[PDB]
Amino acid sequence: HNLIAFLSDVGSADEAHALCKGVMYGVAPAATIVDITHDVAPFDVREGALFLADVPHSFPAHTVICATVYPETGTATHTIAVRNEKGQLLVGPNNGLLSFALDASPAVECHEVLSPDVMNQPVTPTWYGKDIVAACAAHLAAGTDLAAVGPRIDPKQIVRLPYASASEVEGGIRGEVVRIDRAFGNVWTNIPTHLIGSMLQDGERLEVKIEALSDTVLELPFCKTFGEVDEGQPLLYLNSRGRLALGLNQSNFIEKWPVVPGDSITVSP
Amino acid sequence: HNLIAFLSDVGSADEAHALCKGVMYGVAPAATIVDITHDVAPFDVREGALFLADVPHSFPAHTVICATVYPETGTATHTIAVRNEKGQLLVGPNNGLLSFALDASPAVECHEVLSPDVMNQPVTPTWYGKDIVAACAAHLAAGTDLAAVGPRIDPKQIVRLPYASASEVEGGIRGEVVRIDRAFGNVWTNIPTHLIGSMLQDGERLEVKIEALSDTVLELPFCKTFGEVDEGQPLLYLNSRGRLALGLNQSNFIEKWPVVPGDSITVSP
Amino acid sequence: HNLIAFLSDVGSADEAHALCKGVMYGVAPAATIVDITHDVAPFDVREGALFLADVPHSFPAHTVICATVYPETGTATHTIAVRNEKGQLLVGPNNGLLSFALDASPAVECHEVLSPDVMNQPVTPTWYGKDIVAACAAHLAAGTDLAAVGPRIDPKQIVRLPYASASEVEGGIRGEVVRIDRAFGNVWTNIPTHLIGSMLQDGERLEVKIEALSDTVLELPFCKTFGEVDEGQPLLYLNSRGRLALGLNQSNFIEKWPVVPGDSITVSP
Ligand SMILES: C[S@@+](CC[C@H](N)C(=O)[O-])C[C@H]1O[C@@H](n2cnc3c(N)ncnc32)[C@H](O)[C@@H]1O
Ligand SMILES: C[S@@+](CC[C@H](N)C(=O)[O-])C[C@H]1O[C@@H](n2cnc3c(N)ncnc32)[C@H](O)[C@@H]1O
Ligand SMILES: C[S@@+](CC[C@H](N)C(=O)[O-])C[C@H]1O[C@@H](n2cnc3c(N)ncnc32)[C@H](O)[C@@H]1O
Ligand SMILES: [Cl-]
Ligand SMILES: [Cl-]
Ligand SMILES: [Cl-]
Repeated sequence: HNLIAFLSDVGSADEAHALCKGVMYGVAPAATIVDITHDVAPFDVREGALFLADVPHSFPAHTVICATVYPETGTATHTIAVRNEKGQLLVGPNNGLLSFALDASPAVECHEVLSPDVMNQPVTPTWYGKDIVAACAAHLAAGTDLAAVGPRIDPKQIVRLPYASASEVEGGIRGEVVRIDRAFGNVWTNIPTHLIGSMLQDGERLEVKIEALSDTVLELPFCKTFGEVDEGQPLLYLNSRGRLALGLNQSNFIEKWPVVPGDSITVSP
Repeated sequence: HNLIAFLSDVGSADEAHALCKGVMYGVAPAATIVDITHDVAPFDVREGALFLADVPHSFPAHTVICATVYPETGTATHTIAVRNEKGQLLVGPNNGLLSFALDASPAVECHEVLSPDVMNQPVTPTWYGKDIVAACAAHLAAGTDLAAVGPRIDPKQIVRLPYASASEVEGGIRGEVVRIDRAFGNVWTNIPTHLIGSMLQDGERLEVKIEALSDTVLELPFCKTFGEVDEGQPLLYLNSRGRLALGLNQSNFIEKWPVVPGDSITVSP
Repeated sequence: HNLIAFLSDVGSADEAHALCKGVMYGVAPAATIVDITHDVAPFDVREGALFLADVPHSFPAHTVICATVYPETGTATHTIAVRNEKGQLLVGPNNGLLSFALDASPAVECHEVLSPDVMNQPVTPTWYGKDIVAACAAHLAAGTDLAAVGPRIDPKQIVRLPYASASEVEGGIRGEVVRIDRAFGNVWTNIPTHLIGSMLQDGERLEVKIEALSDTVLELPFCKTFGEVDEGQPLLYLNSRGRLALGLNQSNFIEKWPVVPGDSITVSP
C-alpha cells in the first residue's frame, strides 16, 4: 500500500498536518501522501465521516486512508486499523469517524492499535493523531502486517454514527439535507436515485417543500445538470453520487434559501 | 508525462479535489500530482485562466496541466486535450479556461475528449471535472496517445477570452488592473516592460492616475523592489513577469486605494 | 536529499506557491515536495519561524527545508544554505526566518547563496523566493554540493530572532503566550515541562493569571488531555512538545478569554 490519503481537523494554515506527513515520510520513504482535507470543522467527527464516505470508491485498492479528528485523544478511545473489501487499509480513532467509509466498503478485519512498535515514541497525549494514527498508517504503508498493530476486534466493536434514510410518505418522498456543497452553495440530500422514478416519468416540474424556512414551497425542474436552466434559476438534479440535490445555475442556492443539514425535504409530483 | 498539475474551482476545504486525485492515482500510479490551486472563484473561468497563464513556463515539459472550472459540465461544451510548443499536454473544458496558458505556449495539436476509454465510467453529468478531465489527464500521464482521446480539431476551435492590451495615449501609457495579488494587496496591471522606458530614463517619480476612485492622482517612485522605499510607503515596480504593479512596502495597497480589475491606470512622466 | 519541505507567506489561494514547485520539479525531477504551509501571515517572519521550529525533528534527515517569507527580496538581504546537526539542509532569507528551526538542530555549515548556477535565471527582484530560494533548494535536492552555492559564512552571521524565556518569580512561574492554536483556539505558552513540577506534586488545581485581560485569575485543573474535564470546561496541559497550554474541552478558549501572543501568564500553586 504505497498511497496514503490523509484527512483531519487540524487545518492547513499552520505546520501541524505537515509535521504528520514528516513522521510518515520518515517511516515510509517509498510512499506518496495525498491530502484529503485538513479543513474538517474542529472536533466534527460527523463532518469528517461524510467527507470520507466516497473516499474508498475513488481511491485505488493500494491506499491507506489515514484519518484523524480526535478530540478523544489521550483517553480510553483507541485507534483502529481496518482492512476493507476493496483491500484498502484505513487507520483512525474508533469514534465513528470511519462509519460512512465502511458503509461503502465494509470491514473484513479489524485491530486496535496498541503496539508501541507502530507508534512514534514517546506518544504525546494530545496528538494521538500524529503519534499513533499517522505513524501506524506509515508502518502499514511500509509493509507492516496488519495483525502486528495490536489485538483483533470484531467489526461491531467499531463505533458507527446514525445516518437518516429518506422515505415514501404522503404523496412523494421525504428526506433531509445531509450537507451543503459549500464551494457553490448547492444543497445535498439523502434521497437516493431509486425513490423518485415514479415522479420522473412525466417531464413535469416537481414540488419541493423545505419545512425549516417558514415552510417554503418551490416548483422545480428536475435536470441532468446546471446548464439546463437559465443562469440564476433553480434546479433539482442527481449529484455526483446518486443523491438528489438543489442548486441555482451559476449562483448560490443556500444564500437564497438558507437551509441547514437536518432540515426536512419532501419532493412530490 | 509523469507530472500532473491540477487546478479547479471546487475548493480545498472538502474531499472533492482529492477524489479527483484518487481517480488519477488509480489510472496513473507512476505519476506525481501537484496542486495548482483549488481556490479559483466559483464558475470564474477568467480568474482560472489568469492563474494558469504563467503555468506553462514555470512547469517542466513533462507536465500534464489538468484544469477544471466547468459550470458547463454535462452539456455540449466538450473537454479538449492539447499538446503545446513546450511539449506539455493540457486537458480542460473548451470554455476559454486555457486561453492564457495557450498565449504562452500555443497549441500544436488539439483533440476533443470523446473516447469512453479515457473517461471514468459511468460519467456523472455534474462532474465532467473528475470523470473526463481528470481521468483523461491520468490516461495521458499513463502513456496514452493524444490522438486516442477523440477527434482532432483546429486550434481556432479552442474558445479564447479577450484580454485588454495597454497603449500609448496623451502623454504616457494607459492600461488596466488585471488582478490583485490578494495575499499582499499589490495591484497588477497589463502594462508591459517595453512601453514605459521613455519615462524610466530620468530617475524622477511618475504620475499615476487610477480613474475608478473619484479620479485619484499619485506621484510615485519606480522601484526594482519593495524594500527601496520606507515601510508603508507606495511604489511602482515590474512584477515577477514583466508587468507594472503598485504596492506599499510591507503593507496593503488596495486597502488604502480600493481598485478592482478593469479599472484604468495611466502612467506618465 | 529527495524530500523538499516548502513554507512561505504567498498563500495557497492562487498559483504562486505552485509555480515554485514547478521550478523545483524541473530541477529535481527525482524529488518529492511536501508543503509545510503557505498561510504564514504576510511578511510575518516570526510567525513563519515559529511554524518552522518543530519541522527539523518531525522531518527525516533527507529533507531540504525550503522557506520563504521575504519582504526583503531584491535587496542586500541574502539567501542562505545551511546544513544542520541532523544532516538536513535548509534554504531561506537570512532574515531570522530559520532562527527557531536552528534552535532545534544547530547550523554545522553555512553558505550565502550567490552562485548564478543554482538560481533560476533571470532572477526577478520581487521573487527571490522562487528564483533563488526554491531553485537552490531544488539544486541541492538534485545532488549539488552545498559548497557550490556560494561563500561559506560563520553561523553568527545568521540573523537570530529574540524569544522570551519563562522564569520563576513570586510564588510560581511567569511566562508568556507564544502563539495560539488557531484551528481550536488553544493558547500556547513558553513554559517548559521542568519549571512547574513543584506545583504538580499535590493533585490540586493551579492559579493562572493572564494580566492582559483586566488581570483575569482562573483556578484550573492540570490535565494530560482535553477529555479529562467536562466538555466546554477549561484545562491546563502540556502541549505536543513540552509547553504549557490552556484550552476548553471541545470549545474555543481564546473566544472566551481573548489573549494575544506577548501576554504574560503566571501559574502558581
Ligand atoms: C492538538 S490537535 C492537532 C495538532 C495541533 N495543532 C498540535 O500541534 O498539537 C490533535 C487533535 O486534538 C483535538 N483537539 C484539539 N484541540 C482541542 C480542544 N480544545 N478540545 C478537544 N479536542 C481538541 C482535535 O480534534 C485534533 O484532531
Ligand atoms: C460539482 S463541482 C465539483 C465537485 C463537487 N464538490 C461534487 O462533489 O460533486 C463540478 C463543477 O461544477 C461547477 N458547478 C458546481 N456547482 C454549480 C452550480 N450551482 N452552477 C453551475 N456550475 C456549478 C463548478 O464550476 C465545478 O467546476
Ligand atoms: C511577490 S511575493 C510571492 C509571489 C507573488 N504572488 C508573485 O507572483 O510575484 C514574494 C515575497 O515578497 C514579499 N512581498 C510581497 N508583497 C510585498 C509588499 N507589498 N511589500 C513587501 N514585501 C512583499 C512576501 O513576503 C513574499 O515572501
Ligand atoms: Cl490527535
Ligand atoms: Cl466538472
Ligand atoms: Cl521572494
